[PDB]
Amino acid sequence: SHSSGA
Amino acid sequence: SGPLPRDGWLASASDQETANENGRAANVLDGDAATLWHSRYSPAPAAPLPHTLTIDMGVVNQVAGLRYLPRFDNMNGRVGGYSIHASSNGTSWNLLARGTWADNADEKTVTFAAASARYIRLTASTEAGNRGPWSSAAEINLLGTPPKGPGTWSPTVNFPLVPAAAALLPGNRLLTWSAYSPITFGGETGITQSAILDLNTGAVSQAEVANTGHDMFCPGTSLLPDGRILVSGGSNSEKTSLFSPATNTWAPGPDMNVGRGYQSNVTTSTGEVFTLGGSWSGGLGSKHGEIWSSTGGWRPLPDVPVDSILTDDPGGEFRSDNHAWLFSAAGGRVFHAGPSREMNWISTAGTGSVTSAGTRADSADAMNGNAVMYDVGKILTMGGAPGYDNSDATARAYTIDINNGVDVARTSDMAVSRSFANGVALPDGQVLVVGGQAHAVPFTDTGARMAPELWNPATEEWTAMAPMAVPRTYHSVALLLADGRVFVGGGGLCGTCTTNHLDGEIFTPPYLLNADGSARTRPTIVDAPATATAGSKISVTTGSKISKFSLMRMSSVTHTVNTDQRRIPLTATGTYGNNTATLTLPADRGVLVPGAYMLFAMDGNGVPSVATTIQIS
Ligand SMILES: OC[C@H]1O[C@@H](O)[C@H](O)[C@@H](O)[C@H]1O
Ligand SMILES: [Ca+2]
Repeated sequence: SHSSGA
Repeated sequence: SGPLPRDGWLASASDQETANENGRAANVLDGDAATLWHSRYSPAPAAPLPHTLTIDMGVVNQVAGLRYLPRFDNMNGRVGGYSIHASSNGTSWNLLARGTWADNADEKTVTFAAASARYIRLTASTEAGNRGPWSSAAEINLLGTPPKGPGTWSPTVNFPLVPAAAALLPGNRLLTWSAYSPITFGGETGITQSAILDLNTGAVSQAEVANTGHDMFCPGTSLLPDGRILVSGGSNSEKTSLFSPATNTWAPGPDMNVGRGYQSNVTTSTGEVFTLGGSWSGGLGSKHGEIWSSTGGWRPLPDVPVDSILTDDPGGEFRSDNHAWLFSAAGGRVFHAGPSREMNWISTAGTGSVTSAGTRADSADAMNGNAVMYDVGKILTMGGAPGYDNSDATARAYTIDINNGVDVARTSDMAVSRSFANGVALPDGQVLVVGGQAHAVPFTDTGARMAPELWNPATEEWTAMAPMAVPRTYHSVALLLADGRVFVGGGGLCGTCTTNHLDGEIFTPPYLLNADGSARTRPTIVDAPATATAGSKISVTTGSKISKFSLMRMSSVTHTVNTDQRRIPLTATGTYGNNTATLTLPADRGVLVPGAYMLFAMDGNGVPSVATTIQIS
């Protein structure tokens, strides 16, 4: 997966 | 089990938050650990447990497990008690597993006995900390194995551009092109990136075409009697360019009377090229009929007005005149089948004329659907959406018979709805549908349909084929090859976007395979004429006794439009020679439209030979 952040 | 690929998967739910954060079901499929499905909590009252999340896979996979990835930001909505259901048909459901997950941030896994399913439903019964009436998920994966067969796919084939337009050349080569750029478009730069794939060796030659001052993105295409390919309009909306397969180069043609883009071009019984519509470029509206001849260039047909072909597109004439379903018909006429509800007969003599053909039964407008001529005067239409943009696609299919009349009937729905798909007439009379998506948004891969389907006129049923690996939505192409396989490529062409596909794959249809997956022994053509005349008797030698042949006109294709292909089945008469037969070509050039054809021998099991090229005058 990946992440865009919060 | 490894995880299944999720291209084309669509997630829906009982309830979801959108007011206080982005809690859409679709966030479980995007691959981002930061985006969630959250149950609806605002306004009060929050939606109560249980909550459900359903996944439509687009295909009947084998499912053996599920992976749940919780949010990482807090604990709210971590699933505790869970249930897993599966359906193959959508209506009947079956429990495969039921359990509880511990209250932590660890990705959870559940495995069960393999089950055939298109749909998987996760019911959340409890919130693992009983903190509130909430369910949430960052990601959902599924374990198992995809269908193999019927048919088979090649590995992907590298291209140096997104192949967004394509044409079949003799010698088993495929011309493709994009725009001024391999991966984007715009302006009117008068340059087109091209690439020819050699189907024998897998080699690709790349050529920038600048000599004709034409960026040939978004045009009309057709095959001329003499072998050339005429390409008009697009980013340079007034230009005409002709490709010669002898020289493999382009030559400037004369300008159209009005520029156009996203129009439809169709070679007529006389080898002239008729064109109608196309407001994508060159101005909005008034994109009336024209016709090209090699001696006189483009002449206007002011009594062929565009009004007759316009859909009720919400975008107006910018879209509503796009991609008409145009066909050469017996007698030298042109038939308009759609995508508008309204169908027409077009005549090209003089200033031209349009006669209404009545509607296409009860079809809605079918923009970006396909129309395919699978026999003499017989067409199959399928897919499309009432709108070009942000519009629900249909699964409906309608047959149209234009032999001595117009007779429309609704046939079987496809197993999936499609817009942006491609249609391919196959030599056995069946029609392959490839690609598309569930909801038409140009430049997306969301809801891509990954499994082609095959329509058999004999029973009017659709059968799902083994799925492909790359989504093929907007700016994709597919077409028949001379060995009887089908090329599929393209998709995207949107610059810094993440949905460019600079590749293709090649589909081997079921008719070439044994039950065991070994290659079927094929009939062979030993001798045949390289040229012929409409109305001629011709002589063909096969390597075994054959009585059915198919003349399949060669294709050009872009933006879902292919006016070139058509199947003309011929019955062989036996002669005195060793598996040598007579075929009689139809005399009517409205039906036997002049141009390059692939001649196929059809064996008694309906396995086809490799075709040979015959140029018909
Ligand atoms: O009140 C319900 C909401 O509570 C917030 O704290 C949380 O960040 C949201 O994802 C949702 O759980
Ligand atoms: Ca996510």
